[PDB]
Amino acid sequence: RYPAAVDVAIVGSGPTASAYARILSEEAPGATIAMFEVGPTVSNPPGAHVKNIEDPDSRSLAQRASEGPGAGAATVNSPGAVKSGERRARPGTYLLQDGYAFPGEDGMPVAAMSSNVGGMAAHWTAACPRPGGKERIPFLPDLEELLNDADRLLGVTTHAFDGAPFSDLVRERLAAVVDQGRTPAFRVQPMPLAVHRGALVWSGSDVVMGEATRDNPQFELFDESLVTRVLVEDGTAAGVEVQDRRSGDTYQVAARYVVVGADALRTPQLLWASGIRPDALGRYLNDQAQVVFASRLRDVQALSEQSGVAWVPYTDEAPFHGQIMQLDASPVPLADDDPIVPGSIVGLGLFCAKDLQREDRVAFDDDTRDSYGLPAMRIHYRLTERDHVVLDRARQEIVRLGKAVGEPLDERPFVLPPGASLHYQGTTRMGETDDGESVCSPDSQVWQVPGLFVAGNGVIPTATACNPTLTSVALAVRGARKIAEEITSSLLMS
Ligand SMILES: Cc1cc2nc3c(=O)[nH]c(=O)nc-3n(C[C@H](O)[C@H](O)[C@H](O)COP(=O)(O)OP(=O)(O)OC[C@H]3O[C@@H](n4cnc5c(N)ncnc54)[C@H](O)[C@@H]3O)c2cc1C
Repeated sequence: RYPAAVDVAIVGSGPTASAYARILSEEAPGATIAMFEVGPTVSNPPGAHVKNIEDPDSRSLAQRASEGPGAGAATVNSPGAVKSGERRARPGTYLLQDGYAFPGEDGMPVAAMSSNVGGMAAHWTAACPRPGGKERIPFLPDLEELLNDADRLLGVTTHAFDGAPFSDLVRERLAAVVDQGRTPAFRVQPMPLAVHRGALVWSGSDVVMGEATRDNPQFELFDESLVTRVLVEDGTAAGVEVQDRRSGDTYQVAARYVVVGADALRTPQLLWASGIRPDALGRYLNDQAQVVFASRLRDVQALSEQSGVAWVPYTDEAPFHGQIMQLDASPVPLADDDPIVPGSIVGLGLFCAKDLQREDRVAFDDDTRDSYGLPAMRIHYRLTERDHVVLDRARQEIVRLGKAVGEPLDERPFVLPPGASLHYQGTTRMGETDDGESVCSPDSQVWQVPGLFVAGNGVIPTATACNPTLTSVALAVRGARKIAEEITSSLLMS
């Protein structure tokens, strides 16, 4: 099934692994690439968003097939289920069965993963804000350029709701309580969204791979392919061990470059199982503390055009990221729509930047194996005093914003359990030097293994509140360009 050797082997098929495939297809066109995804193909073109599947029954099946071992488990698909705090995953995702919490620690009880072609971007709500202040990685002089390139790969736009009736009204009402003393980049503005188009549809990994990857004769995608090991020969990346889930057969695929984009929890898991264990691996894990709310606007009368998505930017002084959105553009069900006046109800979400700690980590136990046969995950996570103060300010701020747009549907703001944001950073984080605090270089290349590159939210080292996918793709673009420059300028061959 698999080639004996390739130039680049890519683990996973989410937007960050898809970014490597795209830039390598554009900038190193002759290079052979094999992408391996453990989950099945659930959409067309491969990795497309499940919400673009018109048939609801076929859409439910695509979501169920994405839930790995939690396929036959009850999910959270209503605002009542979110507020009930039941330890369930949202459709298209699955939770850990054990090792999510430990005594004297908060853990991440609702830490979720997706197993399908396209990763979580086959199920996401495409908010693509830019980082600001201390969120920006300071040692990347080209950060702005890479963020603009990430906008290109995701097809990001801030004008999809320029025809929506309530988008300008929500924006101007939030601006009255947010904008005072802020420079233009930190004022209330439309959220940049990864939305395609024939009505406005969500963008998945299919948009990031694009026609450049799909028309590349040298690229091949293998679904139902579990990468169990990253192979190392002479201290450099040598290939991948891959279990063909359609037969149980385990193969070895040789490669000059190995790119792991397997999400923030499974990327350090695969490195740990391969014997690639630097001291910073899986440490400085950070979730974005999340608070939710809902509000009804004060007026009369697949993706709908109601009020769009408003962005309340993070600042160092007010370290949370806000998003005010129409109910179908929310990462979590927040309210039912108003029957008489539709589009008049908006959801509110605040996400907190974390107080980075070395002891917040994802650890692995070789004595216990998970549903895929890999070392089980142990999550050690705890909110500090500073984290609780910031989360308290976020609960106050979300009420201020909710009252500013209208009449709040709920009396109190609701904090979601740790893991709810689905934005886990820092587990394979980049740094300037190999001091024992970072796993990879500014080009996302693992310090310990030349040729081995990491991808995803785990790469982000800073304390961020904003939705991470756009930044993670921007970092993937820099890593993929280092690979393309090395391949195109090498005297060596395949
Ligand atoms: C409901 C929802 C709403 C969201 N909304 C937003 C939003 O508005 N904005 C935002 O920025 N983020 C949002 N997210 C999060 C976003 O989807 C992720 O940040 C993003 O998908 C991460 O990209 P990734 O490529 O690093 O990893 P993933 O998307 O998680 O993909 C990793 C892939 O690797 C595969 N894989 C893992 N281990 C192996 C292995 N050993 N072998 C082979 N394959 C493997 C997995 O099956 C998976 O498909 C949302 C997510 C959900 C589900």
